[PDB]
Amino acid sequence: AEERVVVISNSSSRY
Amino acid sequence: GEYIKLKVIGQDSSEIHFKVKMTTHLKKLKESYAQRQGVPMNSLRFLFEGQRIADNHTPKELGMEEEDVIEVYQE
Repeated sequence: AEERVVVISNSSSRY
Repeated sequence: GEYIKLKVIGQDSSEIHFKVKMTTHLKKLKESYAQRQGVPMNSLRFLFEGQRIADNHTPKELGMEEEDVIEVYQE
């Protein structure tokens, strides 16, 4: 397996 | 602040690493891990030093540091 690193990071609305 | 990198170990000894901030709610890590394993989040339990990680636990609350390990077991 290769290394796996995951990064955990209204007026325009039209609905 | 800075990201810390946590190692999440599966029942099969596979690893997915996650970068989280000290104030990140670890539900976000659980969701991403379950998504990548293709299973419902509620089918898994996530342990730090054998203790259950809550949705709203943060690394700061748990005293986590760079390269700490999370273990995943079936619920």
